[PDB]
Amino acid sequence: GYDLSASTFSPDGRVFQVEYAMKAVENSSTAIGIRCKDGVVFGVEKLVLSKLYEEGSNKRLFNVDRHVGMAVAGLLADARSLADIAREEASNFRSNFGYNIPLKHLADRVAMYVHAYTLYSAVRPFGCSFMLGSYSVNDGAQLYMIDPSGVSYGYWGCAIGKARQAAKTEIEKLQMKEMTCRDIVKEVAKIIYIVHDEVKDKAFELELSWVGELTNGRHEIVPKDIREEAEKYAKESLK
Amino acid sequence: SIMSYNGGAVMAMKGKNCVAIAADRRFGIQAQMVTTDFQKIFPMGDRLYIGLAGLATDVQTVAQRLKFRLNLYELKEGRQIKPYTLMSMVANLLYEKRFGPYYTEPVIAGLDPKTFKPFICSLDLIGCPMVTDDFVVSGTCAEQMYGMCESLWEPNMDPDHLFETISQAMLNAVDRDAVSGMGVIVHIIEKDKITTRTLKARMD
Amino acid sequence: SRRYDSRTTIFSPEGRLYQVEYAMEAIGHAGTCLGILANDGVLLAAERRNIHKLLDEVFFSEKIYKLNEDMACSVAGITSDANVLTNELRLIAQRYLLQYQEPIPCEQLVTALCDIKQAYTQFGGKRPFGVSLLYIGWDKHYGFQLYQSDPSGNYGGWKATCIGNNSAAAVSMLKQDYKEGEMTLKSALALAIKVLNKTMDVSKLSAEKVEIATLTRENGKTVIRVLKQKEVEQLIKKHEEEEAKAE
Amino acid sequence: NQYDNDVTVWSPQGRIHQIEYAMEAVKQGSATVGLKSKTHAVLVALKRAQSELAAHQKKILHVDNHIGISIAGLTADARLLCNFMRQECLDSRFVFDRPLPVSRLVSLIGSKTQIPTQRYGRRPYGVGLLIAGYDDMGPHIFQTCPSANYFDCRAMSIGARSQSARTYLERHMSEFMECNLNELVKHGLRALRETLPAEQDLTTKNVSIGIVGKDLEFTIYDDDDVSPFLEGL
Amino acid sequence: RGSSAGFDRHITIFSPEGRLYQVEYAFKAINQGGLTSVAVRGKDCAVIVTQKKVPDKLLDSSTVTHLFKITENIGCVMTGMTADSRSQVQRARYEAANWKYKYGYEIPVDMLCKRIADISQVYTQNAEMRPLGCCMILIGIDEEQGPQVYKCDPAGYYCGFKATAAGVKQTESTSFLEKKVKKKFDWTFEQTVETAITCLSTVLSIDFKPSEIEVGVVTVENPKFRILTEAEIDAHLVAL
Amino acid sequence: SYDRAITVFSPDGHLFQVEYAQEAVKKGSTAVGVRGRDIVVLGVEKKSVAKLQDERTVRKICALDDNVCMAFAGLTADARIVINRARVECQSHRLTVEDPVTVEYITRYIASLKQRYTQSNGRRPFGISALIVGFDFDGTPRLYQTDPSGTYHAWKANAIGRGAKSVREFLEKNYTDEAIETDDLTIKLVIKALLEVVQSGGKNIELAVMRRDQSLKILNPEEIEKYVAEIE
Amino acid sequence: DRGVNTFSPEGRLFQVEYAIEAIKLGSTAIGIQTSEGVCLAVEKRITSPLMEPSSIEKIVEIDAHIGCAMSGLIADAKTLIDKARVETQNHWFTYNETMTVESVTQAVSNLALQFGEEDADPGAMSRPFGVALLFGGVDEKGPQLFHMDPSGTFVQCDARAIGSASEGAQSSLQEVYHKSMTLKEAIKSSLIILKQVMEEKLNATNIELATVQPGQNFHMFTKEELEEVIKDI
Amino acid sequence: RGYSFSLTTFSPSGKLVQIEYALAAVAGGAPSVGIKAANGVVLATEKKQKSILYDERSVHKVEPITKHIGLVYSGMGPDYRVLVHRARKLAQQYYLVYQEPIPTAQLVQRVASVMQEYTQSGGVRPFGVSLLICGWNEGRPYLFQSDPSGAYFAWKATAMGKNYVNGKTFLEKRYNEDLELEDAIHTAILTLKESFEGQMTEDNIEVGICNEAGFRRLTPTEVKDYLAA
Repeated sequence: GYDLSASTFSPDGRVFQVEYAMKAVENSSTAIGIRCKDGVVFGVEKLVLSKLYEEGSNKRLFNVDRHVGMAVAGLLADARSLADIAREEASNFRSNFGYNIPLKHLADRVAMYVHAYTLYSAVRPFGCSFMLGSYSVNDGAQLYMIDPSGVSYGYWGCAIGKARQAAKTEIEKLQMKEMTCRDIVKEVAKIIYIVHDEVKDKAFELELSWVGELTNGRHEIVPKDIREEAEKYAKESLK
Repeated sequence: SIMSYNGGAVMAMKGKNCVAIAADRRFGIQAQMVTTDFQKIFPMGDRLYIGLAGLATDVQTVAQRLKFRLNLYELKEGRQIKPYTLMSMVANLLYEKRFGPYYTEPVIAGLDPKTFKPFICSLDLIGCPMVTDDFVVSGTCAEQMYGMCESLWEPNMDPDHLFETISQAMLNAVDRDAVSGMGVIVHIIEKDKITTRTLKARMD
Repeated sequence: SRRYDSRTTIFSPEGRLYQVEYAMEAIGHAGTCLGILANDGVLLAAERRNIHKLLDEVFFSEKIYKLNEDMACSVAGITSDANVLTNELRLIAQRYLLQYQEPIPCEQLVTALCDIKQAYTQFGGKRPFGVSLLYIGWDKHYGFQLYQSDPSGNYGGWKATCIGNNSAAAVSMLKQDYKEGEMTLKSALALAIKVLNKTMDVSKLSAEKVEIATLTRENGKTVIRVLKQKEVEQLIKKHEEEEAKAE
Repeated sequence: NQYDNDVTVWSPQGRIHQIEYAMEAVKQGSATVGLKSKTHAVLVALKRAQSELAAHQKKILHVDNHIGISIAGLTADARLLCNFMRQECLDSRFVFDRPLPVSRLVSLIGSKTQIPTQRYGRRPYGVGLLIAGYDDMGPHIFQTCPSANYFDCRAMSIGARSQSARTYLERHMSEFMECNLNELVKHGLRALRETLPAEQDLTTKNVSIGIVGKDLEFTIYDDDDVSPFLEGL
Repeated sequence: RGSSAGFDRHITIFSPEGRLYQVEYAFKAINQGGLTSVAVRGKDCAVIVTQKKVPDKLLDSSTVTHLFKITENIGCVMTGMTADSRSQVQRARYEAANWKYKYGYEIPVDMLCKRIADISQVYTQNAEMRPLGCCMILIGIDEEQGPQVYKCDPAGYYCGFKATAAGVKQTESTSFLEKKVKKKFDWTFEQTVETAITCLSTVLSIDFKPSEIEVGVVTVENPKFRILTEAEIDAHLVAL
Repeated sequence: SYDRAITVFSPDGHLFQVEYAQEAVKKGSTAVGVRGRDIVVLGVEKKSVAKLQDERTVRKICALDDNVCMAFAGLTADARIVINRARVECQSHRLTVEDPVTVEYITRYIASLKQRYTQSNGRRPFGISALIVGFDFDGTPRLYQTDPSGTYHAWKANAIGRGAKSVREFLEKNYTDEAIETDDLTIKLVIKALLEVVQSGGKNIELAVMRRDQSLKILNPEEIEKYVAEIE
Repeated sequence: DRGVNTFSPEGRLFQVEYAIEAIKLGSTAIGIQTSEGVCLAVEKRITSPLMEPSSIEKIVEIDAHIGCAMSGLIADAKTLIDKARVETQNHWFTYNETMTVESVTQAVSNLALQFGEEDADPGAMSRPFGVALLFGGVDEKGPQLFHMDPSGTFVQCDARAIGSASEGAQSSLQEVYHKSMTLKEAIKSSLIILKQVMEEKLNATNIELATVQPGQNFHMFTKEELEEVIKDI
Repeated sequence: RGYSFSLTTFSPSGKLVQIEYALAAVAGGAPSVGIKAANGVVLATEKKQKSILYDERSVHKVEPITKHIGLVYSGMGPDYRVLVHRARKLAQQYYLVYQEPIPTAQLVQRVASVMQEYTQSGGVRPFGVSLLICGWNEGRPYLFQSDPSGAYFAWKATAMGKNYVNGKTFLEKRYNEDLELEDAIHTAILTLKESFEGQMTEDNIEVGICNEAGFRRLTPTEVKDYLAA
């Protein structure tokens, strides 16, 4: 009975309620994010369950500040909760220090909020991983990813979701360090379609959002003129 | 001046191996007396008395708050209190309500319960302790009995000289104060006995 | 968390409080403590437990803990929980004196501790105090009194009672050699040593294994006086010899 | 066995049974149907026969003058959730003097509904809501679940046997955005009728209709008011 | 051997042999990261050396670190659960700044390990919370006492060390490195870095690259905590 | 603050802690109250006298006010909390109404307090029942009974405690207008009901009678043997 | 083993599911709404002959125009029917109008499901209420009658029986009720159905009857008034 | 949010088993010996570190509370320190009120009242620490033991830790009531020798004495002088 609480280690030193909560992320569809020379491009394989949902429901790409975006994967109600936490931390930073929050600090303030629910029996861990991404002129492009345990690492590319391992091999053969943001979007859409299973989970709507030098460091959804010119590019190499 | 509402005058004097404490007996309103038997000297030990002047509601309250804390002390510590330690107990009690103070300036007078070393002390209304070896005064006629005890006090007095000194310094002070008087009670605290004499005073 | 909780303040399906009844058995293996009411006083006769050779003699008693100018107690059970209770009775005894300028009547002091003890058996989810404890005292309204207070929070006034180990055998001996309205103090000291022989399994008494306190009135002032070692050794020898003159 | 009593306990499959059991509470309530055109947003609900003598329920609630909800699940958790929604719509008109947008109300629900799904000794809100609205962005059919995420729907039905309605709605959703008002409501009535036993039909006594529109505040329609809508079905 | 009765398995209450069965599992949680940290103090220096396993090619290796800067003069290395690691670092950084605000001088390594261990004791005595599955090793230069290497653990025990290891190969690298606390002083100068690296190199059998470890130093000539660059580590790794 | 639901429902709709608090009432000493025309008589059954009680302070008939007095059965320590909180409410009611309480008012206060610990967090129910007797300002005698559930009823005669299933079967066949006529014959109706339950017999009961103004007085031990000899 | 706020796998929220089974042990109460008034009739269930039956107050005044009928755990009702009485007086204080029968039922049923054991209040309900309540009165909409199951589900009924014999008296209410019967014919119909379902012999001591007319206020029948009705049955 | 229920409850035999199990934590700890002489109290414990790498001059097991009260433990290291910093705080809260150094009995009554509270408060285990507390007040030496229940006992001499029952029998032979302090330090060291398992040096133990000059623990230069005899 070593797995009913987050305030309980296993006899081999594991907190299973944390490790069960990251099975919930592994049951969610794959969201990837690639840090390049000009910025960060997110991409979510958003599984649309019913035909009755409007195109844009259950949105997985969040704006947590005007320069920071958030791609989530996992239990979506927990993800919208942490998006509000990351918005409050980015708000309180500007109200106390007067400038846009660095992505290093914002990722660490939110990961220590996630970590705070891995310690007690009064709460459960969050059932979501989520990537953060921003661009500054001074700080450059940055991509951090926070696990349900509360650990935050910087990435050149992260691939949370079901096809986590299969998407990491596609990001690893990409050489993102020299490529620009309009070239990464054509590649993120390739990686999303190649890891999507056209047998198990049927319908899916691609969601793409960058933040980079071409937006003067603003995070926004990729426009449909550039989005459709990458979905057409992705199907042409899917053969 | 709110401590002149009820009046009052308490004085404690040190002798050789004995102390004396004395107070007036008048309870009053701004100029009106009600009783001539008001207690202002309270037995805080076997041979250790506190004397309180000032506002008469605080003369009664602080003596009851101190009897509260001292009986807790004497049960828990299993011994009688030393007169220096009662001084710090009163100084904590008066300072704990500093903003909005107890309007009393108490004097304590007693003997060390294992040395018989004489001890007199005086405190301000917010608990600033004054240990002297000559005399301590407190009350409405402070200046009357500062200068009265600056002349009559001699070092190393016998208990009979100490009674004739503190009683000639109380009588000549409260007969020069309007709101103090109606009698003087004197306690001579020695090692073998406590002698208590009320004495003939002017009843005006 | 509901898993880790033990539910200390619930009822048994027979209508019992387990943690109270389990605290009652902590006392039946504690030091034997008895109290006898006389016409001029009440006594306490606690069998001393800490009787090791290398113990010092610091503070006045081992299990008496005088509460007031006019009343003292005596505890048996958890030693540590008794110290928390006896600080609390001294606060209640001095809050009555602060509020009324009269000493606390002895039934009103026992009632107020028994409300604190009952409150840990009904709400809060804590364990009860595993301390049953006797009370001797004087007051204006009924004079000399003797009380007992179980961990349940109920109390009773007694003429002779006993708590601790072998209390049931000690009570039955107090049912027969106690006479109501006829016990002097010196007759009750001899009854205390008589009970502390057939309820202590050792061969005899030595006065390092007992502690006796008497409460009397002397010129309008209650005196509470723990008997010294020679005062009890004379009472042991007055019973160790008189038992030879009865067989 | 031991993973279903608490909401702070994940199962070994990355799954919270106490949340999924509260979603079972809304799949065994009563069928309610919500749908929208390019002009209106219609909530149709079955006022369920508790007995043969009960004025059945009320299952469509006024929230604002531009937002109304429909209830599936525990009715006392619903109006506890609706009194939050009514206060949150009065909060905006007191502060901003404008109608609170429909997508922002449901985002306040899902952040208020997520909080008991993560703390010990608290249960999920065992209620599903279909939310009709008319913001400045048009009509809206937000569905919310006890698993506190929410769904912007073109049309949606929740409750007992509501998959038969979603079977109906997903067939005729291709023509909802070019309907009249009376045509759009009748699609919701034919969807609501699909959730009925074969011995039962849509009377005027067991059907409520809630409509919100451009030049129309949110209105519920009682027993005598659903008779112009049932006149073609 | 070890008895158990009740909820000794789940909350920090006592075993029937009085063991705190739950606190002993947080020490197993330190080995879960798979890493080993070595700390050693010289005569004018104190060095921390830990493994740097960037297992993914896509990690930004500038962020994969276990060395942390608590104050300008106190450095840290962490071993264990990486999220519990970062929480104790922020609590150490916070407790070290209240010292400067309340007392006006820089906190010793003496009293920063003592305060962090007093926090960790509260986790071992309250049932509502687990211990942190991580251990902190702090280094620094005191004014009178010189170089200090102090390690606190999940139990709340914070003793001082001439040389410490932590993590997986902790026993293999304490039994090794206690043999170099033999005849004089483990070469107590700036090449106690070489003592720290060859200790970690032996128990791992790795013979590290320039960027497979990370080294943190303090000195008396430089009391500020510095993280060595990979060009500075390869100046030491090529010397052995 | 210990906030945990102690009294919860069970299958078949039972509150176990309320049912188990009523088993604590049935393990207590038997209390009997009957209601006459201008007299109310409470009597409790002392199980053991032991010749060492100071019996003044284990009396189970208390006095809530000058016009209201109650007798309990069950956990004696739980009663003393209920007796004292009823005495505070009887004084607050003189403060705000300028009238003594009615007997049904303090019965509602005791019952709603007993209901409150069956439904509040972190509390067990009171393990007592309470036979409350009194007189109105009109002079009508009253007799009430509260349960640990918080339910209260008025009674012509009632019995709580151990053996109360047999004492109430006795009183339902012997309570008439003729036995409730004389004030002394009403007192022997409690003593006849108690002696069916006292398994040792004799003068080992306690009994208190309250008539109108010139109020409540508990009867002495030799004043109770005068009635027991008049029923021998 | 499980908390009070725990859903069944069927989504039923266990403690409420068991508080409904507590009502089936309480005595039978009948309400009938006619157009000329409502009537509330309850079995008293006399346990002992020594019990004075004037203290079994299973019908209470809420206001002058609303009376309530209870069944189940009568002690649990006294906190609900006191919150009912204070809410009508707070409505009269603020608005100088009598509160409607629906909104008193709506306010009381908001207290159902307001229980819990995780900081719900410093003093909060540990458990749901083990009562069903039949509110009945005359408002500006006329005579109305409401039911108040412990789930907080409140419903307007034309005729509703609650208690130990409800399933069987609700079968008798559906046969004899019609939408134009008189209050005299409803008082008489509420006693033939109490005759079928009571265990003891039905007299004017073991029943309790009260009506609310549009003209007169709430009133409860006396001993002399009930004797006329029982002879008619 | 913190558990509000007692983790220590009564067993059906009438025992508080979490206290009885915290005594087992004490009886597994390092041996600590206290001896009250006629002019001083000596507190000695086994300060035996696990390896050579541990700095012996870093942490201390004999800790001063005031200038005149020191104490030592057997049991758990970290539970001692939360209890020894509150003891230092209770000693100064007395001194702010009374301006007198706290009596040794009064400090032990305040420390043990804390230790009682974590046997009854919600969501906490007891301390796994016994305390030998020494002090010099009113010309008299004092030695107290504070058990994990919260019970205190004044001892002429006693011992805790591993082999405490064997060690306390050794105290009952070699304890004179009229010893001096310098003759009690040797008999305290010999009790730590009756179960040591090794060769004890100036760094393997820790000695603290309390005479009328106050409390101080002995320097390791001073420990070596007493080990020569």
